[PDB]
Amino acid sequence: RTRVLILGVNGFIGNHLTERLLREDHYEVYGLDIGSDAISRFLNHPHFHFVEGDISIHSEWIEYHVKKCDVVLPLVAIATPIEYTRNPLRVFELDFEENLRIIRYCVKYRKRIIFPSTSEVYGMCSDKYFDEDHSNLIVGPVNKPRWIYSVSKQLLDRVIWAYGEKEGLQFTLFRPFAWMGPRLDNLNAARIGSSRAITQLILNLVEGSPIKLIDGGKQKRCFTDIRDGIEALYRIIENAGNRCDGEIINIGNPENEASIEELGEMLLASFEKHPLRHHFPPFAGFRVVEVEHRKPSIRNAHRCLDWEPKIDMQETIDETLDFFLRTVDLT
Repeated sequence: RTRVLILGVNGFIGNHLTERLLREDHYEVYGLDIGSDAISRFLNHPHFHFVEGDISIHSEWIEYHVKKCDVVLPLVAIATPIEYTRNPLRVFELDFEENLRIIRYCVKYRKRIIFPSTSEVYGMCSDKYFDEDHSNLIVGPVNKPRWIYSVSKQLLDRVIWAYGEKEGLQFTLFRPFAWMGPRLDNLNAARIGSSRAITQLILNLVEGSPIKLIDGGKQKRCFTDIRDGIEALYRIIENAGNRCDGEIINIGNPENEASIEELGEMLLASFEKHPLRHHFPPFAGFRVVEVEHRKPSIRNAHRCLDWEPKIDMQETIDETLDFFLRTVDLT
């Protein structure tokens, strides 16, 4: 059966993908991370194997598991916007340099790599819907250091493309658009997964801090239920008819567009109607402080995966906030 190597498994994507792969009885999951508290349920599973590892510290030990497995998913990256400008060099060394090693491990041993690109790769693209194959990528001048993350992830996509064009590297690049659901990542976790903006809103509700609406909270974002997201990711792993080879696939729900303002009001509404609301501080209000599109084209997901998002916003909003409130440490 197929050996799947998940680097950075102790988190949002690693938990949901491991559960999906383990449901089918033809996958061997090798989850690599420095901890396992977020995937404690799978350690006893006969087809899950935890690997102690850190892609910054380990080289030989990561190379061995790339050769040992069949498909690799490198999910380790600092994907939190405040860190792009605060620690730009650490963001660059981890997200780019360390992952380039794993990429090159995959071409060396002729393994298939399913690499998480970012939706920030489109930047300030003028298209209403972001096309993986046609949309232009627009960023600001280099004196605006916010873009160091978007430009770094883009160069990694191009280097993967070059290895596929020139060294026969089998790859699929997927770009998640605001994934949310049970088991969100930590706000400062160096694991690619849950939409950092929406978990910050829920943290505002849980902690009793106001919801900061940067310049109005009008910039809109298209969020996706992890049930819909992990389903498309699982089908990329399946690679039916090899239709995903060399492809770039957005994985988002373009019918779930909402501004940061509308997100807060939506989460707040579900917040008040929740049975556990009394355990949390009163709502602190919306504060105005000092990229606006981010709608994905999902034709590539239609073509390569026969995938269409099915869950409705209200279901996704209620379930993400519900799971959060019951698993919050009150003591």
